[PDB]
Amino acid sequence: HHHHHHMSPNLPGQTTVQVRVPYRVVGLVVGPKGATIKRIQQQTHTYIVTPSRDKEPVFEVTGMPENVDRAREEIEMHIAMRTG
RNA sequence: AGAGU
Ligand code: NI
Repeated sequence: HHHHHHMSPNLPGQTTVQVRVPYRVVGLVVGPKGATIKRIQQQTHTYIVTPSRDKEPVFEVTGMPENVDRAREEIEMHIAMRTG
């Protein structure tokens, strides 16, 4: 069995934080062709991994702690703006 | 309203 990813150690000073969302809004956070979550990464200077379709709906957000926190808030605000 | 070789 093969795949096309691997697990990498963070650079020193960079943390990875698990951002859980409701199951029904994973696709909403990603957006079409990733447009929403690519924008959040670009705006917050973070690296984000979308959960697998068959796993818990937890994004992993990697970067400086202050940037990761901003990305977390961007994800939560995007959800809230669309779901109230 | 699911992007990544
Ligand atoms: Ni392959």
